[PDB]
Amino acid sequence: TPELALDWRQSAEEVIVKLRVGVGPLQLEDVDAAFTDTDCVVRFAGGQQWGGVFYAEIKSSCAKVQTRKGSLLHLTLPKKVPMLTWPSLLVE
Repeated sequence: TPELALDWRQSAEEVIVKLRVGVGPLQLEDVDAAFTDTDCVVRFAGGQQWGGVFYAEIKSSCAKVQTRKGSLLHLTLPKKVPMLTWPSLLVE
């Protein structure tokens, strides 16, 4: 979680997005994440919104957790497609 920008990761295990909120007050709305059996949306309280797109399956990856508490917005995303090369970090 850098003090320069934002920390995210994708690994064979999980998609992590940690976003720092400078959008004034932190409200529960501060991540709007839409996850479908074939797609995903990550939304920041402002305009920092990311996602992914799948053709199939993902309702296990529809399982998502996000942390808010301060300056950190954290999505724990179960593995979408492990060892498979994605078109982009966020594909939406």
